[PDB]
Amino acid sequence: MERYENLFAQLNDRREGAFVPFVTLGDPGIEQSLKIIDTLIDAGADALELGVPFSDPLADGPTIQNANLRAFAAGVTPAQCFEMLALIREKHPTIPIGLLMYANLVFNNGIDAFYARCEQVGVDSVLVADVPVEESAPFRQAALRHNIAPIFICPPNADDDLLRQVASYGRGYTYLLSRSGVTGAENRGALPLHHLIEKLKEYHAAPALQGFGISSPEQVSAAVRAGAAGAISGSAIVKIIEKNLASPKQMLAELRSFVSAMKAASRA
Amino acid sequence: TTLLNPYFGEFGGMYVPQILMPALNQLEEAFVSAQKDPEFQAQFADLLKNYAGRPTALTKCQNITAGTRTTLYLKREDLLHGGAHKTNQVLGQALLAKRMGKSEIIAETGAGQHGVASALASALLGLKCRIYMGAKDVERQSPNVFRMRLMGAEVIPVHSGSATLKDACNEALRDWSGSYETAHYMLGTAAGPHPYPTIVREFQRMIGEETKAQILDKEGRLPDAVIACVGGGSNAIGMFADFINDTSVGLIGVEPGGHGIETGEHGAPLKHGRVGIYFGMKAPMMQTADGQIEESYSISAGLDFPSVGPQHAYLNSIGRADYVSITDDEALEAFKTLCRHEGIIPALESSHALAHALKMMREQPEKEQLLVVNLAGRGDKDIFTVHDILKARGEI
Ligand SMILES: Cc1ncc(COP(=O)(O)O)c(/C=N/[C@@H](CO)C(=O)O)c1O
Ligand SMILES: O=P(O)(O)OCCNS(=O)(=O)c1ccc(OC(F)(F)F)cc1
Ligand SMILES: [Cl-]
Ligand SMILES: [Cl-]
Ligand SMILES: [Cl-]
Ligand SMILES: [Cl-]
Ligand SMILES: [Cl-]
Ligand SMILES: [Cl-]
Ligand SMILES: [Cl-]
Ligand SMILES: [Cl-]
Ligand SMILES: [Cl-]
Ligand SMILES: [Cs+]
Ligand SMILES: [Cs+]
Repeated sequence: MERYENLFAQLNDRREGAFVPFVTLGDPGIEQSLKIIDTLIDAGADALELGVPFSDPLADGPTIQNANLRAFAAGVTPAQCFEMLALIREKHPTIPIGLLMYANLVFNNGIDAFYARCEQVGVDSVLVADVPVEESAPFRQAALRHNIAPIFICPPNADDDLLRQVASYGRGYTYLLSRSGVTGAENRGALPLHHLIEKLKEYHAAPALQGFGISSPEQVSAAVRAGAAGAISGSAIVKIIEKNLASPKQMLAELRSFVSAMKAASRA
Repeated sequence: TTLLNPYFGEFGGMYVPQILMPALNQLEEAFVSAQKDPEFQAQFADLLKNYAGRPTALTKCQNITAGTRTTLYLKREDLLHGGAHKTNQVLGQALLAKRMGKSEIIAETGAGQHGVASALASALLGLKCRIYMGAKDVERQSPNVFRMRLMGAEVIPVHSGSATLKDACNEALRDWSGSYETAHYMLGTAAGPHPYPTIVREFQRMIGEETKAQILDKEGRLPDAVIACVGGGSNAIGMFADFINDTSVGLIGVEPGGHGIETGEHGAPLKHGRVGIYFGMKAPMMQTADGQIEESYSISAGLDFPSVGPQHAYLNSIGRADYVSITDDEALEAFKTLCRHEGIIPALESSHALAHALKMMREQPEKEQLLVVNLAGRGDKDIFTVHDILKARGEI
């Protein structure tokens, strides 16, 4: 399919950035996770990034470590996550769905088979957090054979060769990393990224989404102003889940308010 | 792009977040440079000799082989400063950190031996050391934690995941991913992303080099086999390296069999796990059917790494090295035997290697064989564990 291509073209027509939340599938349980995701969409999410619970999420800070742990406490497995993904797609025809994976979950039962299952359930992209461009070949090849966009990371300290590699090999979107370190709302990016954004465009890269430490409307607007196609926010969303575990009602209300405000910040 | 092959056959690689690739490239370059630098080599040799106490003895153990045609030597890494082989490579890695202009050290530890080694090297060389340790390990290793703290290191309990060594490994990499400009990650075994399997081997290879010289002097020939326990693989690859091209010399690695392979409660992924991708490498793993990483189990705290170094998986695949397992009970019999018959208290980790050598001897007592066991650590740390087992048995 062309879900990212179609989304970015439509957003371009509206002079609009994309707002893309991340959550962990099955946090804090399958049924509540499904409701969380539908709320994110209803409140204005343009695309989703969805994590499969993994034992060793070594690119994630404590907020998302804890989301993984909550999903495990609820007995969530990769198989159940794929059931969830199938249902999410069955409800929502056009929203791009990206997975955040770790390599072992992709390799476990065969790389090709992993991407074939993604295609079957209607996933649009896969980002494997612990696979750098240098190791990407079997992942990106399997992705493209199954109509899945392989998402590459452009770090702030990217050299020209890396920019050219990410631009060439990637599809869907280019992940524009805000800063070094791991996921977390408590650490805001401190580097201007407009030069990287400009070079990616020169090299015909997939449109850039800025991610890591995005927790506020002003950061969404800043990403758009810098030339990015949009912004991803994970920890700030997951914090709302964590804060409101005892009140599913208040949780959904606060998620809606937050997503609405963040999406508003993307608009022309 | 790298200077050296990051793989041993299909095993190894550099499976880290993109943000960490410059750190790995920098470390590889610094290592390759250091290996050609006579000043670096002289500084490393000076520390190994005058601080750590190299060379280590090669002890002939006559009582335990009496009446058989086995001749058994122990390579005495138990006598190194710190009480285990871990000291050798931390001194080299500390010098690499300095070479790169870094003044902070990050390390992971399970049993606490690597943490202690990292702390002592950091104290000596004026580096600020922070050590990640799973909270469950912190609770059960209060002596080692206190040793690390006495030597000025910060010990940071890790509560995520299973709160054990794999979780400490993750936390070290998380830290490094945001601190590599100022801090070096002093990884504690011959595993992880390239270039660590290579660096750790080269900074432990004096074990095998000395053993070769010592056995030639004493016996006038190479050993029939050298035998070492395998957690992550550092002591074993240190013993094996200099003998790899001596194809008559057997290389035997002993993984922990725990309660028995059949029980699933073991730490023997090379022979009884499944290849996965984790901790920056493609290697045999302890893992669930759906690919979640699992803990290793052993009576011995230090054989807890839930994977194995990629060079071991490679040497196995081509048939150069052979890997076996030894159960908790076998390791315990070997521990008691060495204490009573040689007056040496061995680490429970290397008691696995000794147990396998004793099996080689006892199974075929009229087979002429010259064996070396790598005694990678002393067992003072283990007398409480052993006491408690013997008491529960009604042996005492
Ligand atoms: C006394 C001793 N012998 C063998 C090994 C096994 O390690 P290799 O296979 O030689 O790398 C260890 C390991 N210890 C680690 C993991 O807990 C640690 O201290 O952090 C050990 O402490
Ligand atoms: O808002 P934050 O700071 O929590 O960041 C959101 C992160 N969620 S994600 O799926 O985009 C994401 C993307 C990349 C990650 O690691 C990698 F860069 F190494 F690949 C980890 C998570
Ligand atoms: Cl596989
Ligand atoms: Cl799967
Ligand atoms: Cl601003
Ligand atoms: Cl705006
Ligand atoms: Cl090469
Ligand atoms: Cl390869
Ligand atoms: Cl032989
Ligand atoms: Cl053989
Ligand atoms: Cl014989
Ligand atoms: Cs003998
Ligand atoms: Cs092992």
